[PDB]
Parts: sequence; C-alpha cells; structure tokens
Amino acid sequence: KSSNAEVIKELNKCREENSMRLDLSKRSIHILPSSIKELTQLTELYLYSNKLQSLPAEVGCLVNLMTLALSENSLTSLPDSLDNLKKLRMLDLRHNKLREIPSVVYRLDSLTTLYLRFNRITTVEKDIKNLSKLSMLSIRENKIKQLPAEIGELCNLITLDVAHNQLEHLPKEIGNCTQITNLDLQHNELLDLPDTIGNLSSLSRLGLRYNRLSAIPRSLAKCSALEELNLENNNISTLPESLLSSLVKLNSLTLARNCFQLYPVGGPSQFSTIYSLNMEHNRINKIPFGIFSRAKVLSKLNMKDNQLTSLPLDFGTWTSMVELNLATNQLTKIPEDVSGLVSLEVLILSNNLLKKLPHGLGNLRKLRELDLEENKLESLPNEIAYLKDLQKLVLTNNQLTTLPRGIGHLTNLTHLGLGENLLTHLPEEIGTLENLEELYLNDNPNLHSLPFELALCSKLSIMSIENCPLSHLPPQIVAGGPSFIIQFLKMQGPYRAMV
Ligand SMILES: O=C(O)[C@@H](Nc1ccc2oc(=O)[nH]c2c1)c1ccccc1OCc1cc(-c2ccccc2)ccc1Cl
Ligand SMILES: [K+]
Repeated sequence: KSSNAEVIKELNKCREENSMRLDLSKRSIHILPSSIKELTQLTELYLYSNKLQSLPAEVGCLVNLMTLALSENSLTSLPDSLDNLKKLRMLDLRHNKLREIPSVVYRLDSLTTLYLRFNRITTVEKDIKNLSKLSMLSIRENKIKQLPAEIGELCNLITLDVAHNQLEHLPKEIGNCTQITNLDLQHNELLDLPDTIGNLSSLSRLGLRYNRLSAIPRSLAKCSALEELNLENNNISTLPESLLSSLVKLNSLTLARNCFQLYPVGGPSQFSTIYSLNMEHNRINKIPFGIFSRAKVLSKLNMKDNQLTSLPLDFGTWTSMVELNLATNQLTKIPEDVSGLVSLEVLILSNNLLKKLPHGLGNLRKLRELDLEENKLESLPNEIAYLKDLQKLVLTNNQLTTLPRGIGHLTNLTHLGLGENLLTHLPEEIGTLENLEELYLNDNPNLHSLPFELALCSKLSIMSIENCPLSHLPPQIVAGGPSFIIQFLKMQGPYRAMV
C-alpha cells in the first residue's frame, strides 16, 4: 500500500536510473501523479491491481511505451493523448469498469494484443479495422451482441476469444481471418455459424459450448487443422455426413447435451485420431459396429445418459480405453467381451438395469474405479478377486445379500460403498482388505452381524452403519456407533493380540 509520496519516490527513482520498465502494480494507488510525464525512457508501464479510476493524459507523453498493463482497476475511459503511443504493442484492460472500448484505443494501430476480459462492453465499433495488426483479441465476459463485418479486416488474428457474451450470429467476413487458430465462442446465444467458417484452415480449437446451434455447416469439414471441437449444450441433432472424416487431426470432440439419436454417420475414419469423445446426455440408441476400429488412441469415452440397451459386438476391441462412462443407460447385461478392455482404469455403470455382471469383468487387471450404484445387482461374480488394482468399488442401492469370499483379494481397495443393499453378513475374507479406509454400510436393514476380521482393517477410518440392526452385537455397543463397534470387534474378537 503506497502513499502518493511513495509513488513519487518510485517515479523519481525510475527516471534517475533511466529504467525502461516501471512496475507500480499491487499498491492501492488512487491517482497517478502528473510527474510520470518525465519518464519518457519507459517501454513498459505496469499499473495493474490498483484503485485507479482515471489515467492521466500525461501517460500519452510516454512515447516509447510498448506495453501498458492496466488490469484490475476501475477505469471507465482512457485519455485521448494516448494517440501519441505510436509503438504501443500490448494493452491490458481486463477487470475494469468499461462500458465500451475507449475510442482512443481504436487509434492505437500498432497494437497486436488487446485484453478486455471482464468488463461491461456492449459494442465493438466499425473502427476495429484500424487495428489490423491485432493477433490476439480477447473480449470475453462482456456484453457484446454483435461483431461488425469490419472484423474480417484483422487478417493477422490468431486468437479471438468472445466467450461469455451475447452473440447471436457471426459476420460471414470472419472467414477472412484465415490465420485464426483459437476461436472461443462458448456461452453466447449463437443461432448458427457462417459458411465461410471453412476458410479458417488453421483453426485448431473451436469452442461453441452453451449456444443455440441447431446445425453445423458442412463447410466446417474444411477446418482440417481442428484438434478440439466442443459443441456441448446446443440443439444439434446431426452433423453433415463425414464431416469428422475430414478432420484428420481431431483428437477431442464433445457432443454432450445435444439432440443426437444416432452416432454421426461416416465410418471409422471419423475417430481415427480421436482421444477424448464426450457424447453424454443425448438419445443415442446404439454404438455402431466398427466406429472405433481405427481409433488407435481412443481412451476416454463418455456415453452417460443416452438410450443404450446393449453394447456392440466389437466392444472388447477398445484395447486402449482408460475411462468408460456408461451410466444412466438401460443396459441389462455387460457382454463377456468386456474382458478385452485391458487398459481400462475407470468403469462407470451406475443407474442401469444390471442384475449380474459377466465373468469377463475379472480380466480388467488395471481397473482402479468401478461404479455400479443404482443397479439391481443380486450377486458379484467370483472373478472380482482378479481386480487387483481396484481402489474404489461403489455398490450403493443394489440387491446384494452377501459378497463373494474372493473380495478379500482386493488388497488395493480403499473405498467400499455398500449402502442401501440387502446384506445379511460380510465374508470373513473382508479382513485381508489391507488398505480399506472407507466402508459404507448404512441402510442395510438385514445386516445383523459384522465379522470379527474387520478388526484386521488397520486403515479403516470411515464406516457408516446407520439403520443396520446388528442385533448379534450388544445393543449398547452398536448404539455407540462405529467407534464402539470397531473397538468391540478388535478387543473382544480373536485378533486382540495382533491389532
Ligand atoms: O477452461 C479451460 O480449461 C480452457 N478454456 C476452454 C476449455 C474448453 C472449452 O469449450 C468451449 O466451447 N470453450 C472452451 C474454453 C483454458 C483455461 C485457462 C487459460 C486458457 C484456456 O483456453 C483458451 C481457449 C480454449 C479454446 C478451446 C475450444 C474447444 C475445446 C478446447 C479448447 C478455444 C480458444 C481459446 Cl482462447
Ligand atoms: K441442449
């Protein structure tokens, strides 16, 4: 926190030393003294994180400024004298109180970097064409309803970020900005995209999440540099056929929360380089046979909350998959071919209609997380003993009456979620779960026993048993809750000497 006199002391130091950078940031300055006009040797002025509500016209004397950093102040305007900054390359105005781009900024035609994030800007003037050297323009988190056609005169634009505004369309002249590689349009109101979009042959990241798009232009097939395309939460029900076949480096695609009833049509060429595929919250009724036969590096597929009633014949060929989310479908069984997924670390199957699991589940030797909550499981296969990497197993609200004795081979298991089942007892093999930390048993109205070997679980720090009768245990013990129950199992069981 600097007083006026301290700020003066710092300007006088900087001009004395003929320094080219003056940093007065993070100082709670309310006013910048006029004396800064003497610092004509300055090429960089940092004034960010202060309490400035106005910038003195004297700053326009800093004829050699290349960088002016003004973020996190309360500026609502800039002096016209900033005309004189003929070399200003970068201007940073985010987190201020601008209701507009100050009109002088449109005369700083040497700018290549303009940051206006988090303001209240409502307009971008036709004059934006004066700034033909801009390569990075960021106006996200403002109140822009429209981009002018003059935006197409920024042929050096590399990064255009207009996230979190109110755009309903884009000017077709945006297609003249053929150098754009990062275009973020998330959280607007976009009703469509112009067909000139395919001109952007260097575009590699296109963010369209949270808009009102109902269709994609077939021209998007020509953005062959695309590496990541996010269309989450629009109203898209189909893609032009073989659009994705044309996207030869696409590696991350999100179609979540749209209107799809099928996969995009066009054969396995669509997903050959795909690494992450997010299609949750649609009505996709099947995974086509063959779509991932070329997807050498597919490793995250999210199909949560669709209309899957089974899995395709070639499902076990997805041998590089790491995370597979199939929750909130209508699956009635998992095919024995699940055993092919030797890379699988995360399997999410919650809230389907499963009564049993396949034997092949035991071949998933890398599986770390298995989420089976809200099914109808009536038993666990004995092959679960071979899930040697299993660390989290969630079974909340199934129909289990017991566990397989093989469950005690799961020595990496830290979290066992058994709440809301029909358990009558746990196996004595519970006791070799060396790393068990969390055991949830709440709401098992038929569980009248706990095995003594639960005392052998030396890392057990969390247990719930609310609404379990436990009537083979002394009433006042189980009334005391988990601390007394575990204490009773350790001191009054056969392992008293080794725990
Ligand atoms: O939120 C994030 O993790 C990135 N931001 C983002 C993450 C996912 C998004 O889906 C959208 O629809 N928009 C998104 C933005 C982040 C974080 C910190 C700094 C910069 C960031 O990224 C800038 C950016 C990203 C993209 C893009 C579009 C689609 C997929 C992936 C990246 C385009 C232009 C820019 Cl300038
Ligand atoms: K939607």
